Amino acid sequence: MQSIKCVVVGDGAVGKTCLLICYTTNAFPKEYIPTVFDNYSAQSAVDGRTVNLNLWDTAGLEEYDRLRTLSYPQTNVFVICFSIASPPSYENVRHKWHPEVCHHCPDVPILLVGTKKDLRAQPDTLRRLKEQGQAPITPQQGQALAKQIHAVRYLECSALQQDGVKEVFAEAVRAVLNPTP
Amino acid sequence: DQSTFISENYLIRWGSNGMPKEIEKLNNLQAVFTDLSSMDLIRPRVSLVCQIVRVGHMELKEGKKHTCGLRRPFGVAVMDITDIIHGKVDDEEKQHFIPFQQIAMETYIRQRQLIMSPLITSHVIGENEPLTSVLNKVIAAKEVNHKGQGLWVSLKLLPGDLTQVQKNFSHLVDRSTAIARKMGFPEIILPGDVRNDIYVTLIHGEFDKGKKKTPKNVEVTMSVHDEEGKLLEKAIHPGAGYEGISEYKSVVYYQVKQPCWYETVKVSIAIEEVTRCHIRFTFRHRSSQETRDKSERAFGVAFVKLMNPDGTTLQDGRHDLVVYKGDNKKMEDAKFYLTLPGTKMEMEEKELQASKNLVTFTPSKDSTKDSFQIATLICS
Ligand SMILES: Nc1nc2c(ncn2[C@@H]2O[C@H](COP(=O)(O)OP(=O)(O)OP(=O)(O)O)[C@@H](O)[C@H]2O)c(=O)[nH]1
Ligand SMILES: [Mg+2]
Repeated sequence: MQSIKCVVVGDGAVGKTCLLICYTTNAFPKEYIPTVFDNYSAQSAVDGRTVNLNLWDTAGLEEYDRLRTLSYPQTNVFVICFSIASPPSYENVRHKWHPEVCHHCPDVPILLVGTKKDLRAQPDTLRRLKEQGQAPITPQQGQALAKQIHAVRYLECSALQQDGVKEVFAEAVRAVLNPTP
Repeated sequence: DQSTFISENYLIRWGSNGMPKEIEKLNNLQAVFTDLSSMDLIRPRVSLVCQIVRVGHMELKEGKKHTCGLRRPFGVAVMDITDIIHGKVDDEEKQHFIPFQQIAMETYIRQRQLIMSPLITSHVIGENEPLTSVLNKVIAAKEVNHKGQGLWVSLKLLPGDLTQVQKNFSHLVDRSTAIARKMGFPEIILPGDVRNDIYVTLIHGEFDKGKKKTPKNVEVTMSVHDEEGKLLEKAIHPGAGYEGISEYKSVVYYQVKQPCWYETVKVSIAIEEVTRCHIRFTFRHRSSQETRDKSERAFGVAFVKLMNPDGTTLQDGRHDLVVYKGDNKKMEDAKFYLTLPGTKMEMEEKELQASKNLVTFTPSKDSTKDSFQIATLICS
């Protein structure tokens, strides 16, 4: 048994806790989860190797940043969840999320997760974002984030469809088990 | 339910950037569909059907320009409004997004993986499909793979004619507001309902491929003249909510055997003068070259009139049109083609009167195996 502190970071209303509750507890949170932060534990396998995950559901608020930055130490992989429905969450990942996780953990591997890849094609999300003057995060856009901020991989998840959830966290683990070059 | 058109094509100029080519109307992007009546309230399925015909060049293909302003197919948008013609959905608020379907240009994802046994051949139909078939397909289906690619409309039904609405509810509709009438006649004809809306519906047109193995890129560009080959401006109204044009342009079905248009244009001329005029057509091969786009002549040309020479205006219904070729000095001379046959029906009656009275009647084969179709609706 080998544990990885995978502090899942990411904005509010973008899908950290949705991805986690779909992962650790296997449920899609109906409403925006009021998050301070949590501790979970599951049993997952990574490319044929089973691993232990002691996980952290940190807050996306600007308020309890001191507590979330207390969570960043001991972290071995940073899961940054930003809404594809809200690419301003992608911009926040570019400005604060990745920079703060790196200021608290330099060179500690970071997974990049595009939450709600199922909405890149859903009419409501596209129409809302076009009315907001932005487009849902294309895999090239998240991949540009990943190359720019040295994310080990840019994944996408849809907690509504349970898409990529276990895949997201196995990749988070193998960001550490197999360090990316 | 009647498989046919109802209201005239409300016409919006749209910009190159997915934007209103006329931004001044961005608030007044409005149409009021007239004449709605008992059958109209009980018409089982009526749908406001929007299309975009991409003005500019032939294709968004990098390497070649095209003569700017080339009306090219780009798809259809449809929803039935029978619920709302019942009046149920009653809000000025409801800005209905309209999921638009571009005719199926699916050549991006299905091509990257076909390996280890290639035995498949096909043509290019991403727009070449008949607009009849696109129409009926969007009729039967119930989803659009638009992915946001659609347009927003706020809709309601208002009782009263142009007047009553424009008085009790002119807040929605000013005198600069665009108007589209349901194409036809009412259940109540007031003596003096003086209209002149001649909706010319382009149903299709057959054209043989010719010398070039590409079916010559038909652009029926028809000009309305007097009885002396004098073109007149605005005579062909392309669509509702916008003023007419001197000469009308057809969608250049890119190398298509039997293009199907479904287009409609209003005609409205001085009702006393319209009697003694005519029209002429041009069928050019529109190749991918600008200089060749202009230098190519209308390999086929055609010309039609307004009244039957007895004085009766051309009757409603479908009236076929031959694509005539060769010497168009025969067919562009102020009056000489008016002496000449110009459409199917008058040609076969000329051949019949030759059969009974053979007076030097040898039809020219330039009246060749290309033709054209128009159905006339005349709300004068
Ligand atoms: N449709 C859809 N919505 C999602 C998905 N994931 C998250 N959401 C939405 O995001 C909202 C908030 O969930 P999270 O993204 O987990 O919130 P968070 O990232 O944990 O941020 P905090 O809880 O504030 O710390 C939910 O109410 C969902 O509506 C998804 O995969 N699909
Ligand atoms: Mg959270």
